[PDB]
Amino acid sequence: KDRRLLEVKLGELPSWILMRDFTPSGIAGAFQRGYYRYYNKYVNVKKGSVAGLSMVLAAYVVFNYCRSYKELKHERLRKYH
Amino acid sequence: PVPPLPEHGGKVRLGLIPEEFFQFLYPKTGVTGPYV
Amino acid sequence: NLFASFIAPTMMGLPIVTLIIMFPSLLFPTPKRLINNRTISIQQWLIQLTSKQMMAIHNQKGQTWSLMLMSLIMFIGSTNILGLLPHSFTPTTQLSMNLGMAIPLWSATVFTGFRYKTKTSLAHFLPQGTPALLIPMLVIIETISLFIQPVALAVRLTANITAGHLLIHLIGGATLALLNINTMTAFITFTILILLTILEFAVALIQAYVFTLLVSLYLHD
Amino acid sequence: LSKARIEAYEKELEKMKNIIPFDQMTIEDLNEVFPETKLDKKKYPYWPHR
Amino acid sequence: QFQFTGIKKYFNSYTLTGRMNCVLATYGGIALLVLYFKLRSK
Amino acid sequence: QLDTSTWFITITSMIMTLFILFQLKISNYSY
Amino acid sequence: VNAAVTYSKPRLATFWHYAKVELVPPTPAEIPTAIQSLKKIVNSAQTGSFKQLTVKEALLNGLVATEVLMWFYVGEIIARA
Amino acid sequence: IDTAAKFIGAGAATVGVAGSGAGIGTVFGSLIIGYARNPSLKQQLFSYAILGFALSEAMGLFCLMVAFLILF
Amino acid sequence: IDTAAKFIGAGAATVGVAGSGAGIGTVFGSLIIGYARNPSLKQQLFSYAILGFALSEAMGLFCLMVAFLILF
Repeated sequence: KDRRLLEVKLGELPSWILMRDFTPSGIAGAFQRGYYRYYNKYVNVKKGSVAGLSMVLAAYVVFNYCRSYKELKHERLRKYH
Repeated sequence: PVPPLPEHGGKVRLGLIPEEFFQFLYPKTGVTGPYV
Repeated sequence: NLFASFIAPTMMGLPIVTLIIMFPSLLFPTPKRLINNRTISIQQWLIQLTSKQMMAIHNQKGQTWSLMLMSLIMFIGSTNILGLLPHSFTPTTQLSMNLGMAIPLWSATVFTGFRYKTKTSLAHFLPQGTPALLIPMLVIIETISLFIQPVALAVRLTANITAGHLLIHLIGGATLALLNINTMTAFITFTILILLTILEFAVALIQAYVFTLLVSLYLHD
Repeated sequence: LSKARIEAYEKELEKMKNIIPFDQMTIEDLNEVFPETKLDKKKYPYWPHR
Repeated sequence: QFQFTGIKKYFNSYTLTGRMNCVLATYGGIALLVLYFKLRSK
Repeated sequence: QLDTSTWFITITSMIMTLFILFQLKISNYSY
Repeated sequence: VNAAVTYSKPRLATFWHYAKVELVPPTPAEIPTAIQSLKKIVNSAQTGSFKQLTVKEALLNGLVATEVLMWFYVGEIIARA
Repeated sequence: IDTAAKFIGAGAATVGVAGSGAGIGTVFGSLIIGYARNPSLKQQLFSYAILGFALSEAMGLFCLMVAFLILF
Repeated sequence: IDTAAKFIGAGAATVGVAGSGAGIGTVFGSLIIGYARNPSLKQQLFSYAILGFALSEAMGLFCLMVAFLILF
């Protein structure tokens, strides 16, 4: 049904696909929800910690590593097999 | 008239991994499961 | 090899230089309440502290430029610091945007000076006071000195960051090679020592870049 | 006249006594309660009279 | 939409002089044309 | 390496971000 | 030394009881229990299967399966020397 | 043919660091004498010294970039 | 060979930029000691310093421009 995807039944996945309407909310709506879900939970408190930014920085680092794989494995490989 | 903010957010182990992942695998993996 | 990160405008099926350059803005939440959390109070305190130290010279017209200068300094400073990450791509490395930054503001200042104070703006070429009888010689000196400002203002930024990254990469390669032959932690010590200077060398460049433009604007205002 | 002025002052004091604890306050409501900054110094990012 | 009115005063008031990006555009176009000619020469 | 004559996109994106995003967020400040 | 007292002694007392209970070769008496669990798997495999269950349970099963996958990788390193 | 010329050109170009060394030596040397004038304001003079050293380093660092350019 | 000559000439041309570092170091070194003597005239001192730094950069960039022109 309209419940969260982590709560929908396994056999109800095609049913929830029909319920996926308005979940993107023109794509941008889902991003609008997702930004505030994290921001209002780990940042917008009376007193936060360094954990607010470290997740984003680590995600940025891993995303950057994903791009350059082509060149690295191209020749930087040490051994064979 | 914005309501007051909560005093705390969430608890994170090692400063990078939240506690919810540890709680999720606790019944099956155990206390020391996910580190392995 | 070495010149791989620089000549790599965010390699992908579709270029994503826009995404890379617009990312830093997602770190400055806008205030929405009288009393806010800790992460934005420090930001606004820093902005207040920096504002009162630089824009406290211009009389009335230069106070209008305050927002532009603060935005510029924050943008360049945020772009430079984010580049220290292991596999980042600093947009300030490219000469294109450095050339697209200097010319507009310099032109704005130079033909703002002529519009309102043409008599005095024309006089600044000749140095104040009597310079003996060498007038024609120095008249051609300061006018050619005028045109070099944007070129240097862009080239120093384009050069220093690349030099720093080259040094870091070469020292890393050196400390990797010497693992096989003998044992020397002096190289990693050099790396960790140099990293402090490279970390604190960006903000000085931001400050110098902004301050030179502040001085240039104040001359014709 | 004095009694009218006294009643007005009593009303104003009652208004002043009832006040939000400033944690839920926004910037506009503080302008409502007390006079504060304005937008007379146009084309400014601070509007402080410098 | 609802963002033009936010900084409309700035745009029509003080950035009139700074709005002269024509020099940069002409320089970039000339440089690109020269580079294209050199590449076509081969 | 830095001169490959593909300078249009970077200039356009820098102008957009600098002259829209940062000024609008920085305007909503008090002192 | 003192850090060894505060960790390795808890490694041999706290971590020892944490792990040795859950990390030890099993008694042969549980083999019929595992076979009965295999029968549990088969019953759903023939019919029912997902039976419109929660996604979270499937995620738990997959995560434990991946943990099991890792040991085979460890064995290759052991044999490589 | 060209390898030797490029290598010797790089080796000759790398001698531009002397000016920066002399400049940074001069600035820090002036700072200690200036501080000794009055122990107050030490942070201000220190800020001036740091600015001067950074400026000299920027003015002298782009010499090695030409060497790396000729090398590759 | 002619290209090799251009490369070696460009490499040897850049060595003249070392003068900028020494001049920059000297001008800034004077500002700190002078300010320390008379902490009243900050504005004129800084204006003169900026003028000196602007004028002193011309020669080194001129030599670098000559090297760039001769190489290409």
